[PDB]
Amino acid sequence: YVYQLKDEVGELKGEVRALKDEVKDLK
Amino acid sequence: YVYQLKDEVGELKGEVRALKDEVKDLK
Amino acid sequence: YVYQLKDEVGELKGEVRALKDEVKDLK
Repeated sequence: YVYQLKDEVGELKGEVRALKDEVKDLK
Repeated sequence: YVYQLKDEVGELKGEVRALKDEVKDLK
Repeated sequence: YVYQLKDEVGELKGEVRALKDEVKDLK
């Protein structure tokens, strides 16, 4: 329940860093 | 405090899946 | 461990609101 969200927040976190990166190129 | 972040991580999580999707079309 | 993810979920959360915003202009 805490670990679950733990590693989870670790993936949306990466996923997001990516989005910021690729979209930023798109501009 | 844990539930709060719980359903919260459930929305940024979806929101993100969307962004990945729409932006990916943008490329 | 809970606080850590706490403020963390607070940043991906903002970061994401931004992405939704800027990408949405991109369309």
